Amino acid sequence: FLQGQKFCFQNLVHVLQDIRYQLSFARLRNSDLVTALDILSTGTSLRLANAPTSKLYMLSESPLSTKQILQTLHALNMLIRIRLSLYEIIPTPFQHFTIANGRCTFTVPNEFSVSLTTNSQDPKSTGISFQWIVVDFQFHLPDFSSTP
Amino acid sequence: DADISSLSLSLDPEIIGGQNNFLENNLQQIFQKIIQERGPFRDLKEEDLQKELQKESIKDESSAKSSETENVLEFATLDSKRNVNDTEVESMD
Amino acid sequence: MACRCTQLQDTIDEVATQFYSSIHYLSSHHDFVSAEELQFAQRDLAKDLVTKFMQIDTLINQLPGISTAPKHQLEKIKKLQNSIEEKQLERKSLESENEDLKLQLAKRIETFGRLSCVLFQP
Amino acid sequence: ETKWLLSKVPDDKSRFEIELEFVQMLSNPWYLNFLAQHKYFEDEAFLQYLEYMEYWREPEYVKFIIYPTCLHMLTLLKNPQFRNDISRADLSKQVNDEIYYEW
Amino acid sequence: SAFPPPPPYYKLFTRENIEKVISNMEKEAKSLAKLFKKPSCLTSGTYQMFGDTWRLDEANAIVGTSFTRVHDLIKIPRRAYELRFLSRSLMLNFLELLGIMAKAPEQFPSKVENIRVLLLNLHHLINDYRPHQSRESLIMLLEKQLKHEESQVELLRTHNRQMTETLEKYKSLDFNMEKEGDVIQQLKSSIKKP
Repeated sequence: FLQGQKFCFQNLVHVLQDIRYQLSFARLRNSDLVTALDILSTGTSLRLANAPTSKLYMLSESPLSTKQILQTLHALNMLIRIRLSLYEIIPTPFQHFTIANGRCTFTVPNEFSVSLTTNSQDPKSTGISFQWIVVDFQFHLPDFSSTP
Repeated sequence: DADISSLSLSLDPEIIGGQNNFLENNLQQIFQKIIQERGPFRDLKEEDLQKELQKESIKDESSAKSSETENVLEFATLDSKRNVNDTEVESMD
Repeated sequence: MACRCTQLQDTIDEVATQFYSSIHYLSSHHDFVSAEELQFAQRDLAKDLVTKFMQIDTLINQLPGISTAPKHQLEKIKKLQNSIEEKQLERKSLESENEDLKLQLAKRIETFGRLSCVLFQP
Repeated sequence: ETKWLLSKVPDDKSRFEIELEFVQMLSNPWYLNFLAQHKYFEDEAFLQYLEYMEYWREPEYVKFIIYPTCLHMLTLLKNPQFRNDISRADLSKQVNDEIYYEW
Repeated sequence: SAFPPPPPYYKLFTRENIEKVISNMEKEAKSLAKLFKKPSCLTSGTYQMFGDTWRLDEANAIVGTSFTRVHDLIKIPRRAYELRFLSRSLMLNFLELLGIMAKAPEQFPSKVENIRVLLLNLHHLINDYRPHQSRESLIMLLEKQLKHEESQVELLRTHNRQMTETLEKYKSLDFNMEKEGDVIQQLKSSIKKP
């Protein structure tokens, strides 16, 4: 009411939106929040900061790290073999081993590795070894095998 | 009460409630930082296991370094930010 | 939901204009008018405008905190902290008592699952 | 200490007043487009953008009235290196006023 | 607006002046830094109810009785029956206007001023009770958080014993492998069989 009214003397936008009373109700919510604590994380969140258009455009950085990635490995570590516990069909001669990537080595011929990049929660029927990607191809051919 | 700290998740319950798992959400994120695709990542599994050890061992053993605080330290990033413009990334295709 | 009281403004402040819109019906339409139909419009002016106000009274009955004891309500919230906040440590402790072992046990399943493959490819 | 004396037009009332008084201005959808001139952007202007972060903290944030400026702070917080807060954002930002204000 | 609205403080924002802080803070181990220090702040106006008190003076009839309510029984009948009486009286006041209007409409339109005085007896008490709604809503949410807590019971309690028994079932001894011990034993439990 003090300096803020002086701020209202400018271009009268701040508050570029037509809404204004909602901010006052939010102030009442703040006075209600004075009795709170814990927690500070609940402060602006009670007003839902940056939720007005988070669903909209934006871009956002937010680094993805670190051990969270390991958890994903465990997911695959559980997931792939389950798909193999199900379907499968077939394609032997293979030797499945779910460690980070689904391994598929050969004898004289070559090794291959696999990992899906779509979705995880869809096995069983209509989950017959569907999504996959080649991860590398380090062939073990006895005559040539340097693999540039 | 402390439960209010979780209320944002309740606020999330009214919305998208976190995108969570997705192809890009793990893989495209993996393209950032470590490593070079899942190929480097595969051998980076055990390296990540070692990273959990001694790299995480340094829980606390240093000066408070409060002199850098606070908004000034926030202003310190501006050098790297202005330096970031020089990247001119990337492929010409 | 909350702030039912604001709705009362719609039942009053908005309704108050209706008495003003009614003014034309009581005079001006009688000139260049059939006309008896206007009387029906008058009847609702004599009726509905009252009834919603009566509804407001029911809305008064519906107003939350009928006990009207906020000082006690905050104490109720104190009991709510006495419950919830003590629950939090337990409910958080649960996952630690759970998945921390469940992962490893699942790995123990993983071992047998792997050794099944030996039988699968003798 | 000479720099404070050098701040003739500057210095001013400073404090809680003028800072928030400027922070409120970002909400205007074209105003960010105006920030694409010389008044301030990625230059030394960024020093202001980074300095203000303490306002997100409790008590100081209690003083904040309209969320929209803080959401603009989220915009600069978004990849300011690119169109999220540098090439940003044409008149399209006004469309956000047509939706977020509704709820 | 400001004069001009862009900040003039950028000149003070030079990075080397921040570098001064490293020197000045240790300078007194046993000047311009204040410029980088966090700003002073006004109240700036915590007062609010006083405007409502002025609204009481803005005329406040039965609203004073509503103040009397500010100590079923208790204040409830005062906020109920008397308010209903204010509503019925509010209906009675229309006859001050439209009830006699065509006959010299001078004082009669001004009779509505009494009604606008009665508005002080109405919505203002609603505003008086308005903060209490925040209490009711906060209480409304506070056990909802308890419900989000309940979901963990809704799932983990199920995962527990099931995981344990399934370990005890076909897995039986899931520790039976004992890592390396499960190597040759995989033959001893199978290839040895005949």
